[PDB]
Amino acid sequence: MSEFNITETYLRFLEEDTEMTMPIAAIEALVTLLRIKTPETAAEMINTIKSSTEELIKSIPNSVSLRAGCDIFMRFVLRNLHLYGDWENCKQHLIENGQLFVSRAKKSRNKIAEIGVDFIADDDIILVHGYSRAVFSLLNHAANKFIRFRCVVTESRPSKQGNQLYTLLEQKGIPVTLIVDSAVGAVIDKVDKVFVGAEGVAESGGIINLVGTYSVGVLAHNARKPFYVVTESHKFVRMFPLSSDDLPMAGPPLDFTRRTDDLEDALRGPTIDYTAQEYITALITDLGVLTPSAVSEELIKMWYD
Amino acid sequence: LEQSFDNSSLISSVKELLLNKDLIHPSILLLTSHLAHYKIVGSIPRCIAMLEVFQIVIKDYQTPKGTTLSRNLTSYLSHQIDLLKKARPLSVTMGNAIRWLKQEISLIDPSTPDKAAKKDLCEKIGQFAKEKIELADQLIIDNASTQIEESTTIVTYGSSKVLTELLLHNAISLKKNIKVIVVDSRPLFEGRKMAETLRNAGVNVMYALITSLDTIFNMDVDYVFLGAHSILSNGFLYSRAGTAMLAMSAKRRNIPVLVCCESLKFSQRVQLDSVTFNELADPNDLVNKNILDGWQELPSLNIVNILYDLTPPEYIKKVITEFGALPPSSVPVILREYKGSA
Amino acid sequence: TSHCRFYENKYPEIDDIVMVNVQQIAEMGAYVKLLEYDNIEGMILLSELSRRRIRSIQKLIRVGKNDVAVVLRVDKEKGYIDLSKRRVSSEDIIKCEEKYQKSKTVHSILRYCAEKFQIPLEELYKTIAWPLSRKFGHAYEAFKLSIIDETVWEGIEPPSKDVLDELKNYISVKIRADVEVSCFSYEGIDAIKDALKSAEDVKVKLVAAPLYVLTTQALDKQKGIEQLESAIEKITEVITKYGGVCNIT
Repeated sequence: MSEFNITETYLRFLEEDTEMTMPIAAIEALVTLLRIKTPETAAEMINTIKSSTEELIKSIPNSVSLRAGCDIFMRFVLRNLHLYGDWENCKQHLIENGQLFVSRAKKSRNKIAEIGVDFIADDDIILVHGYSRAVFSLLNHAANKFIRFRCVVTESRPSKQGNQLYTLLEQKGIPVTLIVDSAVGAVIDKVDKVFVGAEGVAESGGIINLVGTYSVGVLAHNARKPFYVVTESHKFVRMFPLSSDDLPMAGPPLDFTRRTDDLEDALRGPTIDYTAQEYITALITDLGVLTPSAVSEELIKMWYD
Repeated sequence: LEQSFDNSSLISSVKELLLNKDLIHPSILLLTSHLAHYKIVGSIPRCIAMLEVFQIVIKDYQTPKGTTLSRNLTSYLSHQIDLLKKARPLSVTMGNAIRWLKQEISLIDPSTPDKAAKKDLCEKIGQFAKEKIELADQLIIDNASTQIEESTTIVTYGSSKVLTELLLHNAISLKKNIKVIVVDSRPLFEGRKMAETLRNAGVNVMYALITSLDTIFNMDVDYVFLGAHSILSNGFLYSRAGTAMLAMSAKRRNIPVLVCCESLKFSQRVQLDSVTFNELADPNDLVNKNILDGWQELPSLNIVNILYDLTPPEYIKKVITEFGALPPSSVPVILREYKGSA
Repeated sequence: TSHCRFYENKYPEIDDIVMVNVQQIAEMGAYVKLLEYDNIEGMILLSELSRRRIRSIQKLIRVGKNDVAVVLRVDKEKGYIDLSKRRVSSEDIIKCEEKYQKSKTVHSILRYCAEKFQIPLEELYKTIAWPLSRKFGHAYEAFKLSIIDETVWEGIEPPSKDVLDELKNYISVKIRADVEVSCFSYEGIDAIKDALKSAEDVKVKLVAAPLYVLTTQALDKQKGIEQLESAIEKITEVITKYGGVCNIT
């Protein structure tokens, strides 16, 4: 009898497929929590799932996609707790709704492409940043559409993700180079469109993914090239920062301590930046193309009370 | 005469209404002479003062002979409004209280024996001052206190309205370290009213002036807070003048700007230019044989002052209200979903 | 020690009507603590509180305040139990409010007794609570009849008799008048005596020959309005028939 906390349920099926990502894995674990542990009373169910979400955030704090999944699960159990079935059917009604995310959010990524293929037009040199697999889910259907384009992939120092794209869509058959991440300003005068992928959307439209998407965003603004971001609808999160600095990793982004003998010195600054709403200009979700004030309204309506 | 802005008739400087047509309450004459002569107010102090003097003027009914209480009180109270209209042009905390008050006058029924009129107007306007003002401000404190780290600074402006209690709460009731910088302007030295209270409570206040605004921002500084007089339908702020210079300087030196506001204070109207809808305020105050006497009788001289001007919504990082934080471009969704309906 | 059970069952068994206060409301509804089993707590659902969606500005005004709530479901071995107040009739509000006021005025008469005689509170509470709350309704109209019919005290024993004396001690206003008899007569003494013989049979005191301090007892505080006035009238009557002068403050 599993306890669903850390790895007795969650981290097992992350090794089943390296295509499922973190937040829908969190959705799958949280629905299979109360799919079995349903002790016929509406009180301790919500206590169990709130305890489970807080210990799962307590497992890995610096992967804020997890917070997005573990909080839209609370929105799911709140709205499915609504319609007021007196808990007599909801013990069966909520769990038969249940797996509609793993039948729904799993097949959201081609629904992204079905509305985002009509962005990359003919002969567009494209800049992507980091292994954001929804961007590749758009680009796969774009190359299957037989449309002519070129791609440029940045480095993802120190998180290594930029080396994956050049070994991902090269074998699909797209002419692609791998620029280094510092060389954006000398090339973004030539890049037609730039895509990124978020690990979170704030309450105004923000990109909380990686090391330097604020840098490539402010390069996109002072080259006046359109800065799109491909995401999907399990990436909304309540966390609305105000600076370019989020929750810390373990200390401040500006360390000034002493290296003892030979410890690592690359990851000493920040690793997850923030982008304001001005630098993004259109984001892609399951809900269509979505201007950032629309994503602000969409995350302002389902989070108030 | 090149821009002709000094002849803007949005304020009328006529005074001394001697007409005894209506029973003007002596307390409301005290309130108008307390507003217009020596300005002791912000916006929600004007709202609480107006609300708790309308409290007294409904407690002193004095109904006429043949007229029902549902058929006289709005015209009587509108003639009470007209003296404040002569005194100082109205806030949106004036207007969104008085139109709500008239709507609550409207739903009374002609069966009140003028004894339960207290129990459904006094208690209900006390519930208004509770709900749409005070516990809303308590939600402002409990929402904005999580967005201030310890050992930081705050640059307010003018007299705050709600966030004096925020600075006192984060200073004393949560004991985290904080260094408030208060800056104000000629002629309504109303930042000194914050400085006296905050330093009397024992927090590191460092007063300044807006002429020296550069050397504040060259220190260790972040988290500019701003009291609002109203927030327009677009996202343009509207507050005491000189706000927007430190707003654009604060956004220029890439440190965040916040606005502590509440959902009573959002407005339906719309403007984008600063000197369009505005208040001229008594140009004899910008003198104190003086330095100059008589801008009149000298041809080709004028003295102007402005109370209200607009920060553009590119500058405000975060408007905070009692429902939650929001970008300033998204204020019509709380114009349409929450204002009035709550 | 501090506070304990009502009626020896661990939880409010299914579909009874109790009273709670709402502690905080974030997403589950309220974490209502039960006001009858004070240290215990349950919860309640958001859609169960009214039918209307509760505003946050409405959510803040309600917390801490107490109300009435029927109970839907209960785990017998877990304290994680639900409440309900959408399915509460209007009469049941007043009925359970009267029952809980009854409960508080029979708890306050034993709290200081157990915590000032310094004994375990639950044992003497339950030795009162078996026969008086099982025979008929509990301790309020049991104890209003216990001070006149003493068979309640001998029906069951308390472990000490000092708490017995304190419970007998717990459950079991002057209007001042400075009437000035300013008389200048010969039959005045008699008059005064006569006055005494009707106004006292409430608390009448001699100060001197002229001044008299009489503190007339009132029951509704307003029932001594009809007493003082009567006394005054009597005084007025009295002195015209004898020869002197009485003046009343």
